[PDB]
Amino acid sequence: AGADEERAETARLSSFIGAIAIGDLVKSTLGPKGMDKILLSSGRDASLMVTNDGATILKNIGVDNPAAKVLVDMSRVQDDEVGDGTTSVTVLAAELLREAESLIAKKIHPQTIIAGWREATKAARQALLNSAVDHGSDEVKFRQDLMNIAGTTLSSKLLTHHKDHFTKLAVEAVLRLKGSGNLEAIHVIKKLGGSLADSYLDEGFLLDKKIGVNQPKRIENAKILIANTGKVAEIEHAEKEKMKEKVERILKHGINCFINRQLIYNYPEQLFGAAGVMAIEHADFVGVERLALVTGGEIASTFDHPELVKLGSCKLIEEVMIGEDKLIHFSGVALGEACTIVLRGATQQILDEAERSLHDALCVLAQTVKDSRTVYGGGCSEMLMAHAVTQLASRTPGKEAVAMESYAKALRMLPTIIADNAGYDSADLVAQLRAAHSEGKTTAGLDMKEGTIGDMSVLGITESFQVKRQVLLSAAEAAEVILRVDNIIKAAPR
Amino acid sequence: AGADEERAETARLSSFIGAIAIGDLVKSTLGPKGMDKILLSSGRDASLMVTNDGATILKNIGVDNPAAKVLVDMSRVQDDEVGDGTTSVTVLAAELLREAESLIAKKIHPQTIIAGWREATKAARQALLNSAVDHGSDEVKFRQDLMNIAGTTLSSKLLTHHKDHFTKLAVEAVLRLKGSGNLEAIHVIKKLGGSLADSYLDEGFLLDKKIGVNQPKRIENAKILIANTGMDTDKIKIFGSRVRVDSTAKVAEIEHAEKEKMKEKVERILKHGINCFINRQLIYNYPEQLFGAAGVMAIEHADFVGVERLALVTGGEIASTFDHPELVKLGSCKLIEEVMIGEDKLIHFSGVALGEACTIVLRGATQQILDEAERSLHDALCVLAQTVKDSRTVYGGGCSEMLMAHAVTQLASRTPGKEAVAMESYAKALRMLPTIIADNAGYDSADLVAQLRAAHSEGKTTAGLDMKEGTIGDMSVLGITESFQVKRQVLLSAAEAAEVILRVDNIIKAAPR
Amino acid sequence: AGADEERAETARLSSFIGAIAIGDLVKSTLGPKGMDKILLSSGRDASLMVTNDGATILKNIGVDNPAAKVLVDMSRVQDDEVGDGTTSVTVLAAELLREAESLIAKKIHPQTIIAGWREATKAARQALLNSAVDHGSDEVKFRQDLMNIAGTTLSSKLLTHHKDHFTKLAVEAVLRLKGSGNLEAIHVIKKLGGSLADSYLDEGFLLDKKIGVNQPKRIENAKILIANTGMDTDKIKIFGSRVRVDSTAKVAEIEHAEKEKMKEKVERILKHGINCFINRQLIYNYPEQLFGAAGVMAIEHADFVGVERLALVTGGEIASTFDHPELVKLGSCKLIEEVMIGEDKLIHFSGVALGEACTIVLRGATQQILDEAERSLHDALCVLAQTVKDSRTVYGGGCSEMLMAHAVTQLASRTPGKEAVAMESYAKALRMLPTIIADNAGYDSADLVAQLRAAHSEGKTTAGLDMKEGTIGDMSVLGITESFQVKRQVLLSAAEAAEVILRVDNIIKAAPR
Amino acid sequence: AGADEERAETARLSSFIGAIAIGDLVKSTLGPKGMDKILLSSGRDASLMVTNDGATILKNIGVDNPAAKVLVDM
Amino acid sequence: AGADEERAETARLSSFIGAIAIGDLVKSTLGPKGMDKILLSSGRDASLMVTNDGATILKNIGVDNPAAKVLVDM
Repeated sequence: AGADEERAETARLSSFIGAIAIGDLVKSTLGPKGMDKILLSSGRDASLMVTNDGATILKNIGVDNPAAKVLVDMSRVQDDEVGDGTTSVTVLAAELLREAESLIAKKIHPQTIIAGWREATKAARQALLNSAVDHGSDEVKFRQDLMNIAGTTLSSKLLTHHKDHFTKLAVEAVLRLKGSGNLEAIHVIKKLGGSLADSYLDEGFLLDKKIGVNQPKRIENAKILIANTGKVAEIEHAEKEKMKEKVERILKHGINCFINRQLIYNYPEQLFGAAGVMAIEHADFVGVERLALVTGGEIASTFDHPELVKLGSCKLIEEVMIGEDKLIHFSGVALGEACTIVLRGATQQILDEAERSLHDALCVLAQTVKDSRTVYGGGCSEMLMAHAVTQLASRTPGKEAVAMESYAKALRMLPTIIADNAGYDSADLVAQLRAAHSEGKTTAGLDMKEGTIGDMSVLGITESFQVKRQVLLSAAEAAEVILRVDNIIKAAPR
Repeated sequence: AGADEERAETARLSSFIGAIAIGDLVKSTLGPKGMDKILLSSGRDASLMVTNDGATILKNIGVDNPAAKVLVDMSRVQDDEVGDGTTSVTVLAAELLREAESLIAKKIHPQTIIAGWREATKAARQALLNSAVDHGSDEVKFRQDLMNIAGTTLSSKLLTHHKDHFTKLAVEAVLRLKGSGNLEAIHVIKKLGGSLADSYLDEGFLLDKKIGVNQPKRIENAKILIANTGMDTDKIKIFGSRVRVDSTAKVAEIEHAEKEKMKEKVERILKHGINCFINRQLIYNYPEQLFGAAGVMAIEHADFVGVERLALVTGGEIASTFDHPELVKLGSCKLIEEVMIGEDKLIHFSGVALGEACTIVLRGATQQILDEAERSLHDALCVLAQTVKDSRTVYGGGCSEMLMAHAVTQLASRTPGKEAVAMESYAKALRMLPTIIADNAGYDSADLVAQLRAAHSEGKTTAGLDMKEGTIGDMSVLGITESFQVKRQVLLSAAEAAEVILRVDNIIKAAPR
Repeated sequence: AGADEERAETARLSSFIGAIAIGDLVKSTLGPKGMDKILLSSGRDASLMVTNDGATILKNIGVDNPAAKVLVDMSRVQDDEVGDGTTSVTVLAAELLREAESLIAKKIHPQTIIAGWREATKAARQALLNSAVDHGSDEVKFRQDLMNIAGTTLSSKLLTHHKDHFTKLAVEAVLRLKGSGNLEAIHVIKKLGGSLADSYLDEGFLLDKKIGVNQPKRIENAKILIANTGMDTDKIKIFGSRVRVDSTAKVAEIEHAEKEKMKEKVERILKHGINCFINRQLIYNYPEQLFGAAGVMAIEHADFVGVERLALVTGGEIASTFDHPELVKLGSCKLIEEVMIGEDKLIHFSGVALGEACTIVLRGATQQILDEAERSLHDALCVLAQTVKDSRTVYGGGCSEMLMAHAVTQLASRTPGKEAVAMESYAKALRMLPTIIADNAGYDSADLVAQLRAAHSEGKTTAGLDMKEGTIGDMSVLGITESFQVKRQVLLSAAEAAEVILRVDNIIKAAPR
Repeated sequence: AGADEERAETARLSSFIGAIAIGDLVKSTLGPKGMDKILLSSGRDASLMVTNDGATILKNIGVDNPAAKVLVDM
Repeated sequence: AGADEERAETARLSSFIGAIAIGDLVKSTLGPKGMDKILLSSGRDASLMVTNDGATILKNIGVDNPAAKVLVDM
């Protein structure tokens, strides 16, 4: 069908509506008492994705007629170099649209106004390296390593009652991660729960498959094999020969485990159990890719593949009881370049937040190593910057000022949101918060447990420095695309 | 009783909409180059009324269901003791409501947020206590009679191409109006004729009526007679019925009786020397022939409002039945004549010895734009009276508003907890006025706000918004000033009811029904 | 009888909806941080009446189909024996209905639950001589006359800027009022002029009518005349007609007859020395000329209600036909004059020998809030009259409510069978009042409930809810107290009204007494 | 401050339309080859009025809501 | 079959409308302070393309009934 005629004010309006609908949903996602969102779609989606991470669910789908899919896409690039903390970039971009009504009031030309975004970009950078912060994050760091940003990032997530402990664990993972490679080979999965620790850290790669109930429970001094490839009587006999080749080569090596990214033939299965060797059927390729760098890998060919052409690391491979369920552990990698992170939880399918909380979590502290720079958490950064930015609008010659001042007041909502969900009155909170920040103590912040304000450093909360520099540059520009575009050329069968 | 149900959120919203709708119409009105709004209504008024005075049009009309009429009514009290200058008070109150949307995000206690009105008590302090206003305004005064505050009121008005001169004329009117004798008897009308002056100053009161084609053109040492009761005769309270009589002989006396009414009017009118008669209603035909021969000019259906002012003017009289002439009536005697003005014919009453009452006649092109002068003039009469004895003023063109805004921002953060949140919101309220003044001048509002703040911050209270310039300049050179009371009264009204109830800042919302 | 078919749960629902709808609107009203109210109507109401006094607005209108008007009607009965302080009785009755939802799960006999209210009679009785209160209220009094409860009634009202001063004035009025008769002859009129004091106390009665432009301005040793029959003479309900006269000559006699009515009025008016004449209805024109020369001030179409109070004031008189002068009329003599009060002119009657009847005049800033003062005075007068006779009052600010709640909690588990479930629920009802009082204050209600209970439990009766502070404080310094009978009657009344709601099949409209 | 309202650009159009309508009717009137115009309207006029002079015809009638009559009077 | 009927002067309008529709999107783009636009579409398109070049975006698509594609082609 052909239709959907919109121009000037109406076209702008479609942009306006997309921003307002998203902001309300992302609005309670910022701060300690964030709300759990669960979202499902038919087909290949699967089942359980319950999303507390605003960036993850938005990126995955593009369900309806209004245009906003592209703005959403932009947040992930931010995510790769830093992302989260709490999802605030979309909210700030959305609130900018409200002033668009005032743009018609200005009744001249919208283009003159958008130059403010460039200026906003400068505003972003002049809100970065001036108006100091923590100056910590020395490296490794026994106490400031975490119990920090993750606690605040986790704050938006309900599981904080036992999860805040989990959060502390995540920086240990980054300490090993830092070095020779980059942000690579990190795999983490939730395993519901039933322990105070709520997580065990694996010295190596995590896997979840089983050949069958029969077979040896444990393997030691394990060699790992990964394979790319999966007179009538003599034909039957020939099958025995495949069995024979597999066993003869296997015993000399001492093979303790076999993993293959595809269907496995039944005959060899009987052999592995008697030998004392555990095999994996249809293991995910991605897990293997991570594993090859870790174990020194090998060359995956035909059955010539064992012995020297393949390298097998030998610390400990076992199936262990994790709180309740069984999960396979590949561990003790000599290289140390790549590692695996394991976490658990209370279990209300809100625990699944950890599946994507973690996606934000993974990038933030890995980043922390690289930055050697961080900022105070609990919204400490936001109030300080807000006090400084209000002055800044007049500081600029013009054009820059109008957009910069509106931007400045935007920061006010974040402190409000952090304590709003906290179970305390936002109004009392916002006023008291500013007095401590304006005073000159950067350590002062939102003490959510307290219900008032306190020393953020004592609590132990800091945010990656990159989250603040990139987010500010990214937010203004992500916001600019929807306001600057009046009339999006299309055709909408739907 | 009945209809229109609103509570909490929805009710707050109705207040919200009323403030935003009024702000846009008043928005074009403020500052040295404003815009004209022209209104036409049905069933109770004659035609197109155009007002550049926000106060004048608002008092007259309650157009629709949303609430705004009560806020509007209050501005009039402001006029009686100060008023006008430029209409800025309504704008400050409206912008207060915008912050309310950000309050729902907080979702708990607007009242806790509200810490600001006590903080805004500060506005009563900071806005109109720092900066030395004005002082002397001696008396009569040669040069300082005008070319200052009246001009600013008018500059915001479009007619300034020629009306700046008109404003200058108005203080001359106030000089005669100063002293002892009350603020009364000032009459002004506009004439459809173009001239450079665009206005004429009369020595007395102007009226537009004539006896008829016959009668003397001009009278001197005139005696003025005003009667409450009409000249018409016949019915009386009891008819006496319509009679028939015993022969043609007695019907004659009835006609004769009519002659007697004619007789009384001339016989004692002559002793007085009566030169002019003014009656507010229908006039009987018989006297009309008599007046022409006598040399007396009478006015048929004279407007009552003109009459009451006229009595103050000539010392007045007691108006009753035909006994009213001679001593019971007092008549001033300089010159009464009918004089053609530009094109139309008008009758001029002048030379009143008492001097308390005077009249101003405006002249113009014949455009709707011309009707603008009527709106500006009303504004001017009120402005000058207040300026002369208030002995206090503030720098105009938004100079006052930017300064206070800088000061109020400091107040936020300085106060510790609870107190800070509303005080900043109150503070941003000053920012929209700078925007309102720039937008109507055709200059980019965004660019203007940034450059404006830097000059005010520096400390020159004189510097403000110059619309002709498109940027910022020295307000004092322009001669743009606002009276102290206009600014002072509004801040208390905004922070009056606001204080004590929900005792603090971010008001109103609905209550019962 | 029988038309509206609603049964059991649906019938209950109509009662249920009426209580919740009224509770939210009245909720703002109860504490020192209350709010004013705006109302809109069509159908002979002509203007918006601002009323935060819950009793006044509820009585005036029966807005919709669900029943509540009879429940509403009853609160006035409370009003003559006290009525105010702050509204609250309606809220408590409403709060009981919401837990009825848990009673459908219970699914038994609504009436069995009702035994709680008979139990509540015990609560009513033991809430008496349990609270611990103030004594005193001697008579007249030195410094406890006010700055107390009237101020609290006012605090819930938006007017408490200028107004709290007005309240202070009201006790002076009550001091003259004491004796046997309780509330006769008390009148209040709003003034539109501006004064910081905002009120003037008249020693007599205030009207607002004038004879005409002429007549002496001031009268001394005044004699007062009141006539039932009008000065006008002619038609009656049997018509003279519009008569027939034979030759015009005889129409003259009718004119002469008019003169005779004038003659009677002047001849005996003079002997008395008549200084003022008050007539409730239309006045005939002929006497009007007479009164001016005589030196007598008369009032045309005086309102009858004003006259009746005035009669008690003067000493009374027998009103009949023109024979009415001298002894059949009793005139009080002090001072009768028309005095301009800063703006709109009024006539002031003063110096009453009786002293029982008095008039209070209010002045203000000039707004909707000013009309509010009329609303506030009505509440102020009633409280003080009650305070002297009761000789007992209780601590305000919800101090009374928390103390009783602590005591009632013990009672529920201790009592036998059906009594236990009933008594426990009644006890929790008291808890909501602390929450409502705190919420309008500007401070957190949740925090407030816990802190409140700890101080009351301890044994300090003085301690209560402090709304401006947001925490618990000492009520006695504040000056908020409630009349002792307000609490006695509410306790007994609340239980009886709630009890009948579940029982009755349908609700609809008013008829009892 | 309201009545029949149109704002800025729409408001401009009402004045804009009145001028274009008058210009075409009057253009044929001018010079050696100008032509006579006749008007007919309902109620309170009669029937055919012909006015060569542009001023005489405009003054006589205020045909519709859009503004132009004040311009015409001058 | 038959829905929209156009002749001579209105035909000019359909042609007129195409020029105004294109001009608003293009004008923002012109000069040192221009803007970027994103188009979704469906079928034989990998993902939304965002084009600053007026020429590139117009060549790639022929969205509707009014005639403008040929003007674009040149």
